[PDB]
Amino acid sequence: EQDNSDNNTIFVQGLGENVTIESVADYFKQIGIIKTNKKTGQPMINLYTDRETGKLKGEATVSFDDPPSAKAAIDWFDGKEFSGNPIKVSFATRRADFNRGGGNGRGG
Repeated sequence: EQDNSDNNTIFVQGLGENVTIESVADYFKQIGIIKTNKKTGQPMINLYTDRETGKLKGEATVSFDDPPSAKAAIDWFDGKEFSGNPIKVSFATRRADFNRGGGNGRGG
């Protein structure tokens, strides 16, 4: 964020009732260092869990202490498996409107 395309922050999708911080920190600590927190002194990852049923969603973003390390990870994981399931590691894509439709896009 704030003028940065190599955002160490990555995006992991495809967990499955296993999207945890330590789980991601445990398996995503070989390629590089995970964004450790100053409160718990441990890696920091954003995960989406359910509150109505009390389960997980299966999607979470992992923060990295080294921007270049995030890319190197994507080069490897980008379609890896989480305890059996498949995942998709990215370079923290942008979330917003205006995509493939508007001013540009032509091509005929």
